[PDB]
Amino acid sequence: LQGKILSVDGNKITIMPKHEDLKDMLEFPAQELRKYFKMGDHVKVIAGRFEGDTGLIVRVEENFVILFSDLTMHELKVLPRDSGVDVGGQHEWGELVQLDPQTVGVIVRLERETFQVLNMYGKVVTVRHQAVTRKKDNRFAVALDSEQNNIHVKDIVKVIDGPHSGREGEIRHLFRSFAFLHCKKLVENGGMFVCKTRHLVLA
Amino acid sequence: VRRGNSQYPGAKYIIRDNGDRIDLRFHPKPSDLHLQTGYKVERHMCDGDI
Amino acid sequence: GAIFLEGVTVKGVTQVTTQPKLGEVQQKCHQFCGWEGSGFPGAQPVSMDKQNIKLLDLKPYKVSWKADGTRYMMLIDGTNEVFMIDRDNSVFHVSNLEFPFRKDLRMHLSNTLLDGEMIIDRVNGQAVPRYLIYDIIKFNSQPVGDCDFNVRLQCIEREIISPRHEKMKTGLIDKTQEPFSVRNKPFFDICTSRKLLAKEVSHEMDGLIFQPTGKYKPGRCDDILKWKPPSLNSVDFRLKITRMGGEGLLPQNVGLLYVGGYERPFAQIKVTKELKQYDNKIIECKFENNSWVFMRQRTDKSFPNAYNTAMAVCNSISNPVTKEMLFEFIDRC
Amino acid sequence: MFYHISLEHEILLHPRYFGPNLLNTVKQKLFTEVEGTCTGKYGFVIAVTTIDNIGAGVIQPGRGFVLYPVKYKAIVFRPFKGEVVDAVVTQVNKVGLFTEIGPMSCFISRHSIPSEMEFDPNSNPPCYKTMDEDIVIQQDDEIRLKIVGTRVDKNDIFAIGSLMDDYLGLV
Amino acid sequence: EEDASQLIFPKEFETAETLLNSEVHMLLEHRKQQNESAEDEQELSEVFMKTLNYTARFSRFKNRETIASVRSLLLQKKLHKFELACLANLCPETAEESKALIPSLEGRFEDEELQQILDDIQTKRS
RNA sequence: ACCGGAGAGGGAACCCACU
Repeated sequence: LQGKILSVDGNKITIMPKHEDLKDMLEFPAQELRKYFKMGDHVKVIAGRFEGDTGLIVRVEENFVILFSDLTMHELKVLPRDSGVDVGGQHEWGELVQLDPQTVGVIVRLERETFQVLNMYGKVVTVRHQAVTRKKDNRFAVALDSEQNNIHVKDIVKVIDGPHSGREGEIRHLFRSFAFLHCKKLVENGGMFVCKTRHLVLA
Repeated sequence: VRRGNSQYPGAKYIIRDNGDRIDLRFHPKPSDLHLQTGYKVERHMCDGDI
Repeated sequence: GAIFLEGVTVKGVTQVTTQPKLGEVQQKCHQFCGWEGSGFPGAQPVSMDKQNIKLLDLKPYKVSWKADGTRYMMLIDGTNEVFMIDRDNSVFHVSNLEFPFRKDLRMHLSNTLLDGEMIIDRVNGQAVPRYLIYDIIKFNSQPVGDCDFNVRLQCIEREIISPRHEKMKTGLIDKTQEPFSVRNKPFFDICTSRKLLAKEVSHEMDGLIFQPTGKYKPGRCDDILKWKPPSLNSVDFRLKITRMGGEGLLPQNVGLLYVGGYERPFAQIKVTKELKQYDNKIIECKFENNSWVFMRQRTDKSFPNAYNTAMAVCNSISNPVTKEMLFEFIDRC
Repeated sequence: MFYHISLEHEILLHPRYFGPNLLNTVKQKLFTEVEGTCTGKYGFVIAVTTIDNIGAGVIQPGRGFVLYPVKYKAIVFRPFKGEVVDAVVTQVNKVGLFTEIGPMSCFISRHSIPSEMEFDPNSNPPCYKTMDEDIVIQQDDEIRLKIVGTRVDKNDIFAIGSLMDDYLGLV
Repeated sequence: EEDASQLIFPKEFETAETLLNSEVHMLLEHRKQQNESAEDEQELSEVFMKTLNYTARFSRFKNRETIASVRSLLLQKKLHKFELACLANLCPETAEESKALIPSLEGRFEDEELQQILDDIQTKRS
């Protein structure tokens, strides 16, 4: 039976659902229920690696549910109550990689033999999984923004110059004069983009 | 506006169409002293004011 | 950053990041110029306006003409010690440039400081880097910058150019091995500049420079005047093409000409789709009439120039200082 | 789907537009404000064919602005969960295919793409093709499509489509 | 609740008159001719251009009188108003195709009549 | 742009006083 939640308690919810074609309210304990959803409704990711992202669920599997994000059309597979790693287990989406001796990038799409990588210049390149090396992320990096504030990984900044001027983002990685940022509203490149640190200001 | 706030028969603020408020009493840069037909100017009380 | 000369790569020219050496080269420049603050010690010319052009009548002036060039002071310290300093205080080391002493051609020049522009110059369809020597501050520690600009121009000919042509005639200097040509910017007196503006050079001139005869001075020189056509004429405008339609007003799209450090639209431009390409980009504009109009877009620059810069350029363009306007003003003296 | 509906809107006029031609300026303001606009409730407003009625404009107290309640006939585009319309390809990509419908742009995903439509990176234009090599889906092709879900982005509507359904493919 | 198959439409949106690609083109071309004349008017939107070229490439029959003829003949037979335009835009060639594309007609009318209507539609196709 | 002109500066209670 599927129906909509009238009220809620912490354990036996005594969820009082109004089931389709049922005017009566029943009671169910939480353990007896799951969050169903036909394909095409909007969903939010409540908790997980993806939490905060939204999308329309295209297909529902046993306990599996797949959907496309609103920001980017990059696929997502999550549990009904709510992997993120490439085949081979060496790399995962959003990780910093060394493209060649001088160039770093962030993986923004996983393909069967290749990654799409947003390089430090703002271009997206396609590379074979083995053609890039996993780079040790410096979570304690510090840089200066446009007003000489210290900025750090996790900081929220506004972009005040350059191509992404007007955007807002979370600092994910820092390298020399470059910052890789994430904004969930940006559907391009899974939300990732790159800005000069002098084009940023701490929000 | 050129007289400004210091001299009595003058203005205190000049309000532009965007709603930006310029304060005339603290060193206004000669660029924004210029005004167009849409703006509002907050002159001092003068003779004949009701 | 440090791009020595943009548009051409130059062999053997090498920027310097190593603090023991870099720190000195910068310092021996302050020293030679008798320079006060931090940063670039060299003379900074000022834009000619309706006030300025007056000085042309108040003393003697020589005129040469402005080429788009990069400003570099060349420090010649020894046999392999040759450095370039830019408006930024960035330092480069030039490798195969050699400066013979007029007296002993086996001896090399030391404690010398020159002022000049680095200019790409295409001849025979090909891009040849040149360094034009437009002044000399110090020669073998001799304080030549204290001499008369005519003395200094002559110094440059005899102490720098002529020795090198001499070693060239003998094959002991191969013009071919050297990173770039080395020349003295030619200067003429005021009257001859008139001819420049029956002008068949009417395209090739980015402007004129008016050089007083007095001793060299560092920093801001209100008496060295750069003149540039106002047509070309001329400030870096940060543009936001904006659909500004006020409440109750028909929506309108306009281009807001922002400047550096002033939060409001400094001016407005006749926005156009053929100007829409450079959305949110730094641009130069020409104030021929009451309308600033676009010539070229500067991808290199990221920040608009300062509000005081905008004021100075507006005053200068309001009083158009022309070559004939200052020619007589100096000819009276 | 394309429709012909009558809509209600109120436009404020600055006192400088009163002039000798106020109604023409009212028409121009309504056009410039509701031409190319998008609403999640009513979809794309493509064009206004005529203005049914222009009501009495009320002078705002303390403000020079006057608002006119305006009746106008406009043609709208708001797609369904469950409608089928023909679409045109704009981009072939490994994540999915980008196709263009009217003003709106929707994408078909690989898992929604039937498994017969194999990828051809190596074809000079990237292609969607069968093992039998019969059906060639390529750039600028016109295709049938089944739009399942719609999203609103900055008051602009984007949707998503399905292609599993029978007969639904290249024209 | 809004489903094209089961014919649920918004109450505010229930009474709207549905349109064809060809008649949308004639209206948009009329607007284009109106705007190109009587100058000093705003430039048409990218949405307008996209819809115009879409309905140009998707125009079934160019003739204006054909639009009225097909509208009248199909409305004479008792069908829901939403179905007229979708059927005339899709232009199925077989009644099985028509019922597959629009499930509402499945069981609404017999195969022979549905195919006769479709054949008339292709007959007036230009 | 070297800082961005930052001004907003508690409150409750009682007392005295003014018209």
